[PDB]
Amino acid sequence: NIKIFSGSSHQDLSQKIADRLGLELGKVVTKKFSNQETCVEIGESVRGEDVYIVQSGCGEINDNLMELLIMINACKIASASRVTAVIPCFPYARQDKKDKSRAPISAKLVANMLSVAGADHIITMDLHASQIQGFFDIPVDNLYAEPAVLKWIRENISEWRNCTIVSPDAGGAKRVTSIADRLNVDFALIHKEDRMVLVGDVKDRVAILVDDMADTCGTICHAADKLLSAGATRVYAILTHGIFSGPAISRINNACFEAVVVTNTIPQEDKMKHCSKIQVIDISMILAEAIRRTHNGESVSYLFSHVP
Amino acid sequence: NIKIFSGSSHQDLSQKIADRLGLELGKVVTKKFSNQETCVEIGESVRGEDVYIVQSGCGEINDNLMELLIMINACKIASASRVTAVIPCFPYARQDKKDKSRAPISAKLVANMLSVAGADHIITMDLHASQIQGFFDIPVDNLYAEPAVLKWIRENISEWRNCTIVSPDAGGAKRVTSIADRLNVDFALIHKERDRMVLVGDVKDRVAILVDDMADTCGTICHAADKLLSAGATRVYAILTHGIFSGPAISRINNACFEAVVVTNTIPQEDKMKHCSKIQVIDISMILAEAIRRTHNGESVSYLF
Amino acid sequence: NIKIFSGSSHQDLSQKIADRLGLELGKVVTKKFSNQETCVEIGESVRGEDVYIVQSGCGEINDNLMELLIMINACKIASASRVTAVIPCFPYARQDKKDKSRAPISAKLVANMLSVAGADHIITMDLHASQIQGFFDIPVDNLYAEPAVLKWIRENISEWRNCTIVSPDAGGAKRVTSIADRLNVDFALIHKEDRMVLVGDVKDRVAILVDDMADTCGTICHAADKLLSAGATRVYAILTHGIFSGPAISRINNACFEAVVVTNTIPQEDKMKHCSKIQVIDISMILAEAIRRTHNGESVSYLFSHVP
Amino acid sequence: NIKIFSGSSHQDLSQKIADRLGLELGKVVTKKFSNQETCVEIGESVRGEDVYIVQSGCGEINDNLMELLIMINACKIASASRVTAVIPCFPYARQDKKDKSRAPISAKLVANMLSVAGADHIITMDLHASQIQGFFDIPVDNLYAEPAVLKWIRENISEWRNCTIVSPDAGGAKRVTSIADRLNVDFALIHKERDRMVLVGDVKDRVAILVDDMADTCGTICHAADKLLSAGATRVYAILTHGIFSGPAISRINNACFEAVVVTNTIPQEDKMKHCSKIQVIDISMILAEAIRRTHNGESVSYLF
Amino acid sequence: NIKIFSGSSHQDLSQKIADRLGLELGKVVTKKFSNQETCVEIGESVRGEDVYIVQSGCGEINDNLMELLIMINACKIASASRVTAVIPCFPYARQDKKDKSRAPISAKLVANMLSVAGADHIITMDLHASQIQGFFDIPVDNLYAEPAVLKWIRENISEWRNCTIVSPDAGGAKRVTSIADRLNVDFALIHKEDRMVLVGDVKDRVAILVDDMADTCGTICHAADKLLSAGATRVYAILTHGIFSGPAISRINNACFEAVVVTNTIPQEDKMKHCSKIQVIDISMILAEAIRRTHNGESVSYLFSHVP
Amino acid sequence: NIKIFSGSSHQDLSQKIADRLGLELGKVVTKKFSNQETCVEIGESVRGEDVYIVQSGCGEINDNLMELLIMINACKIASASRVTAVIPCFPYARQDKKDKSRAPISAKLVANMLSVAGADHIITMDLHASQIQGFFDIPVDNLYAEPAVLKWIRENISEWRNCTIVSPDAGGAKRVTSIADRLNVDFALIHKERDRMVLVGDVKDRVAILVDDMADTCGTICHAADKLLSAGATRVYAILTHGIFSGPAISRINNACFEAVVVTNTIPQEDKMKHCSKIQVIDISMILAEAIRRTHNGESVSYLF
Repeated sequence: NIKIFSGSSHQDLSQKIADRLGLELGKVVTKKFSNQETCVEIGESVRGEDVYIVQSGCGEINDNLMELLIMINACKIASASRVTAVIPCFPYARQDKKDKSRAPISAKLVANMLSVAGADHIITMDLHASQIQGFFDIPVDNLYAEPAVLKWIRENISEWRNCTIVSPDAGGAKRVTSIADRLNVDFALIHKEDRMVLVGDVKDRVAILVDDMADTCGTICHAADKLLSAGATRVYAILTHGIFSGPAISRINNACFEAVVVTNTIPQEDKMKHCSKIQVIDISMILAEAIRRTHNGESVSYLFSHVP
Repeated sequence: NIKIFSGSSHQDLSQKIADRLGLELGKVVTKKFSNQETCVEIGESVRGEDVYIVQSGCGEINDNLMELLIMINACKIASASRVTAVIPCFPYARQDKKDKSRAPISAKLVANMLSVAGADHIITMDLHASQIQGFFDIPVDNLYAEPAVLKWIRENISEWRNCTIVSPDAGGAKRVTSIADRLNVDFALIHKERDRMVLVGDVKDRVAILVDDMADTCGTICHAADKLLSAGATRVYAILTHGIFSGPAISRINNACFEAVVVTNTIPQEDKMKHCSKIQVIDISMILAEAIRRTHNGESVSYLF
Repeated sequence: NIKIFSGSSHQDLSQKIADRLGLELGKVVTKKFSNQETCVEIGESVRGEDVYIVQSGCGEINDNLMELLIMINACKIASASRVTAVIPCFPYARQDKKDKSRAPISAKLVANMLSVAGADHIITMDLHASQIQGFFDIPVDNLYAEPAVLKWIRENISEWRNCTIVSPDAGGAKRVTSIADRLNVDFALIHKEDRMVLVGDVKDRVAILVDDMADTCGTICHAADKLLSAGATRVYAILTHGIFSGPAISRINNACFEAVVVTNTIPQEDKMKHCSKIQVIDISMILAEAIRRTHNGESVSYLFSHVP
Repeated sequence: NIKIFSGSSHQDLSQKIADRLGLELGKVVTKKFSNQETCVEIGESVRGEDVYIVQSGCGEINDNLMELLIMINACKIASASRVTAVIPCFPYARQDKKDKSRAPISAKLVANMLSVAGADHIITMDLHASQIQGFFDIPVDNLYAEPAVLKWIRENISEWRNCTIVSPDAGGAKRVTSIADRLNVDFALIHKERDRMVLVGDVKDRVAILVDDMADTCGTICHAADKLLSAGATRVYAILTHGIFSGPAISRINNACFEAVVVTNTIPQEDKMKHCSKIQVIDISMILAEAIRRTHNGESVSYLF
Repeated sequence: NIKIFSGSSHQDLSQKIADRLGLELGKVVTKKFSNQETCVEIGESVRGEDVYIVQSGCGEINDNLMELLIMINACKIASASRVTAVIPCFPYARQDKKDKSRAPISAKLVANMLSVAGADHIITMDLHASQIQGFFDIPVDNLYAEPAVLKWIRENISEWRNCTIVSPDAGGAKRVTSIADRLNVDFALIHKEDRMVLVGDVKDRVAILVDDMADTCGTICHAADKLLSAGATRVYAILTHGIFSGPAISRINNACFEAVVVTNTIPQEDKMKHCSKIQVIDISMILAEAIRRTHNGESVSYLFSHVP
Repeated sequence: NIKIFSGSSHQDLSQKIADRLGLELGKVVTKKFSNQETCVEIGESVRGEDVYIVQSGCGEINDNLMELLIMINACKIASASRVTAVIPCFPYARQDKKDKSRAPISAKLVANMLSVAGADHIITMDLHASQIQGFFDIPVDNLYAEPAVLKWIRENISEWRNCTIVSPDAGGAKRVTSIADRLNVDFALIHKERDRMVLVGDVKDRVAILVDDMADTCGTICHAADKLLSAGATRVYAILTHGIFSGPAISRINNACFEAVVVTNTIPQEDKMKHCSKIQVIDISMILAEAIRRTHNGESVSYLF
């Protein structure tokens, strides 16, 4: 009685997941107006069924978020037994603190919206800040791409046993030290003051910039120069979420990266056509597995240190 | 004590409102990220103030709604005393029932999002359906453009004394009969066979005034006009409180036989009017300004009805 | 594990439903005081069971509503797995807007009361206004009597292919056009200003007044005269909810109706004894079916265009 | 700023309260539909006001509760600043526990209905059980008639100095011992074998004063009186704060040997007193008026205890 | 899919329950800081499982309450299907009214805390005041020790058919009359004014002081003297909850009780070592049974008048 | 209108705050039952007042939290106008994420308990993580000790102009770089191999200032100091905003090479300082007093940041 639906026309990721579960994506009649006012219609009964809605990758974040909330609403009032929002890349995740300003904690607002819309459970990957799980009261499964990253590293970087994992900023210290300790290698950190300061040993070593996401890439691009100027043999950047908006693709093609690796939490096909340094790690099996485990009441923690 | 902020670049309506109240719009820094991720930042203290946020009138409904929600939230966690959302045109108002389908009741979702965002009060105009008020637990003041529309009809159509108020569809019956009744004239309604349109009511040799709460692509209201002409209507006018003139609208009305198309200021019309001469806008900023002033001073708002 | 209970002594409708489900109504010890203070006692365990409570027809709306809420409360604190309020005719449904006055939206208050009492699901028929579903957050199944009305029409009115469906008021335009389009006949509308205005073709045709409910019947009675004065061959009135209070039965016996048809969402037996123009459409099978579908997680939409 | 409205035709208590506060009762149109469907309509603006709704005292508990709820809701969506429900006699207060059965905790249901209706504060008198206060999350002020009862006992029973306060049943023990203690006298309690009544305590050759929070049919309090006589009670009085004298009550007390039956103004007694001479009512309107005035002015209400 | 966990190191009662259910207590990694800041870690998946958490007996009520809430929180966000708080002796139960003072109704606060923590159901024994069930909205099963007390009485007191059940205070009138009527014996009540007044017949009879709990025991000890001074042959005290704090054990050893009986809702082993008048009624089977019934959706009312 | 109450016997901080505001602490009777069952009783009326409850600083975190919750609840059901919890050190702040385990997010539990207890506003200092603010729906003002720490560094360390701010672990990076940046100096971070500690950053021949939001047993900060010395640090200082010096802390710092250990007044330090000479406390009562005064008067609190 499992039912999986896709956000928009970006069946992409959602279709891979459905395939891995031996299912077809459920039918959804969609109509979009001038004003981008989204009207959705669930094309099949979900009464008494375990529903999973996978968010699109359309690019327009507000349209995608509303579409998601609207679909959650529709399934809930259509008597679904349970509705789970599968959100690979959590919207407004970066806006999770006030940081000495009269700003909104939009990530909390989003969590509240998902809650009132009718979400009973959230499945996501690499929340920008683990504390975001505390923005909900409903259970959240925060999947890590770490296992998949450690594996990609050991298989694609010959010098991995002597590389350095580097955080592009101060906040990612924990993330990198965790990966460095697992691989038993060094770590380093970059801190932007407009000037970057690097601490840690990278000389004559392969440097691997690791972060949860990359958007305009101004930061990772500048970190790469800094790393090379410090004596790094070559530089890689591995982000789980590849937003790559604005001049990102332009900055990547010009940067000194050996390669830029990201998962497919966000559609990457079009970006790859204009950027060859980009390589993608498919995380559909991890999302597919978490969904199947959630449905069967089986252990999902198994995926935090294991590549299905 | 009172503070008024505006959403998006849209400030025409917002500025009109602040002026009428003798105030300047609150300062707010708005940076739109990559994927249009909305970033807002209240530029001044609202601690303990009676805050009013006037919704943007900038086409993209989802960006507008998110910015409004984010602004409400920022003010609330900034210890504002009270936050009122002033929403001339309630987003997703049309999606207010299932209509025999597994559809969302999006207008209730929106009501819930505004509530959890921290809105203490809502001020809107001509809700697509009065019942939408019940979608909230917080107070909602639903202002009407009817008085102004009535007044415009009497002062612009010489034959209004014996005109016919026509509803573009079955659902607008209550709206047109309310107006026809106030003016003491005939009403008629059109329905698309479920397609061919059918007309019930007397419009032969008399001015036909199409009335509807809103019109987007204007395909419905335009086709209704033809029917009205074929039915022997002298001239056909069209009055919409919310003019969401998108897509083919801008041209459809020109190519249409409308003697004129009247809409309110609830949504920015300057851009359109340029490419459309027969459009006339009724300014409702004064009505909204008065509602805010009364809401703040605890004065009666019903009088504006 | 389905359990069905009846509101009060009006086992009537609730017993037909239980019979159709092959069940007996659950035991309920009831005690009513002077002040009509209702004390209820569930006479059997409902722990872990799917409960359905059918509202009475006692006539005293406030007593019935409280009794319903009290029973919902009792089952919920008695650990029922789920409690569904089966409310054929929704209380205070007409009070669903302010309509330019400082009035209560009692229909919303009622929905909130049902929610805090512990209702997890609502099953009702022909809500006065579809928007009422939005007064709840829990799922609502709003059954239509339309299929049963269209069927009664085709079977009891010879001239149905040439009749006119008429709305007694402005608000019922949608309802009638929907029925007219399905039958492929005309529609007409009556609007009261103290004077009625009729628009639409009814001359030399059978006119069928269709509405969701009839109370004092002053309106439908006056609409019938109006229709005949306009050249209608004869007039019928089909309401799903037959309140028939005050001088209704007197006004019906004197009116020019060929017949007045209503469903049994409200007990009609006593009214029929004093009014022979009244005929009843039994909707117990529709309620019974919706309940069985809800329980089995099967499609209830099937009943929106199909007579079980 | 302060506004007082009354429920149902009952206005005796409501009018007494408004008078003591130097106010007139708010205007409210009340049309009772067919099946007694309650229709209410606030006749004036309450926007930003401190509204107090005094419950009806008109027998039908469910109609009364619905009218009270509907009134609270109307005021709340009318932007009232605050809504306090003044409920002398809390409906369904007796149904406040399961008592080893699959029964409703109706008093908690009622508390929840009042809350979701929008009540911000409750003012009541002698809750059947103090714990009922915990059924709300909003503030509840539970006034007591004890001081007034005490005062009436001392000024009406010459032998009060050595009288016995008796509880009609096991559950009223705490209530009677509290009074007996204040007056410095004996207490006794009666219990129906679960039936024959048993009496524990000394009442022989002394006035017996039956005390109970409420009495409906008076079958319990009347039988208790006989027992008290058989036990050698000089004379037997009966003091109830809530006199819901329904059914056989009106006559049972007459035919009873009560030297008198004292009740408060929490429920309309004029009608009954007519057919019953030995009934005496303690007016509590002043107590309620003072609670409202203090609630509004932020003054101490506990002093009234 | 039933999972039972214990509050703290006091596996005691919780282990007996688990044994009776044929289960082992679930694994829980616990770490306690200086400040008694409790950090818990569920050592096994509870995803999709029916969870029961039994509160400790550690003695420090606030530490136990927090630990309980924290464990409820952990299981809820760990996706448990349902979480039930099994609380033998409800915390702050006595603080359930204002009683003419500006005091907190802590029992209500506790119920709210248990609710927001994530409790879906409460199982407890002899709530100080039945009204406490109304402090929650989630279902509460309030088990009675009465059946076990009536049984202990008939089996350990030869003169039980001619004894007197006595309430140590005014509030316990109902409790005792209920037990007296079941046994068909007399009842009596004690009321403290600093002076106790007794009403009821105890002369030449065995007096049994019955109450829900005993703490410092100053009250029951003074009631015993009073009873003997009134002509009682001997005195027993049966409390369901034996807090026995402060000088309780000292006051019991000196008092004139034939014996003081309590259930094991609270660990009694250490207290027994210093007090031989104390005897314990094991109520683990009742808690075990209520849990098994709750899980299987079977009747728990069966335990209100029956000793499993 | 404003009332300030204190929790537990702790009143040092509370008294300092009331003094700065020209007020006396509200009266509250506190009886601790048997199993430490917390019993509180507001000794005066708070009806309609702006109540502020300053958390106890008495070691036992669970007793303190319960007393705070019980006090909030008592005031709320006593009709207080508004209840603000002033919590210098947010309990369970460290338990704010699952960290890849089936662990509680205790800090969110606490936030929820405070909310349901009736807290309308929270005032705290240096939340272990800014995100904790999002655990509430009610407003939270997170004050910072940074300005005061900065000021203390400049006025007590002669070599501060070229000192190195060091973080005891990976998680404190953002905190130290923020300070190092304000002072225009170097930062360094230490990490325990997951064990041996690693150090990244330049501390050779220069004063090392260990900065952390809090320190309990001081095992982490003490070991970090050794490392710093071995790395060639001139002298090593330690600055903690919350000094929960429990267990071995009191001695570990003495035996440590700290040139000094600076902590704020958020937790009682008098007792400890006695057995530790190198401890210096920065008083933050003025910062809290100002936050309360501004919160009450609707004045800007952000200025204190």
